[PDB]
Amino acid sequence: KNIDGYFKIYSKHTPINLVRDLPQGFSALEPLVDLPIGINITRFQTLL
Amino acid sequence: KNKCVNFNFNGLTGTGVLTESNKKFLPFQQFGRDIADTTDAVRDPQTL
Ligand SMILES: *[C@@H]1O[C@H](CO)[C@@H](O)[C@H](O)[C@H]1NC(C)=O
Repeated sequence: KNIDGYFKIYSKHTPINLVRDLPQGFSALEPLVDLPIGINITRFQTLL
Repeated sequence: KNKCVNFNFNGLTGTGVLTESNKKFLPFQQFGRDIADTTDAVRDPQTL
């Protein structure tokens, strides 16, 4: 999320045993970085 | 430690008795708060 041009990243890695979808359960995402880029971002894309 | 002192951490000024804590701060976490929005535990800017 980009709040006032600061790129905050919250990340979390958990194991699962499934191939279908997002599992039922609860887990929180610890903050990772702040990138003070100041960029208006409106579209994105992932890279495989 | 164990003495009532005027402590100043990164501008987080106050007065209290700094003791050894058994809280488990996450690596990013810097300081704690009390229900009254007052600091209860801090991370020393020099010694983590
Ligand atoms: C400087 O701060 C770092 C932060 O962890 C600490 O490891 C180091 O011992 C400090 N050195 C001096 C000379 O204050």
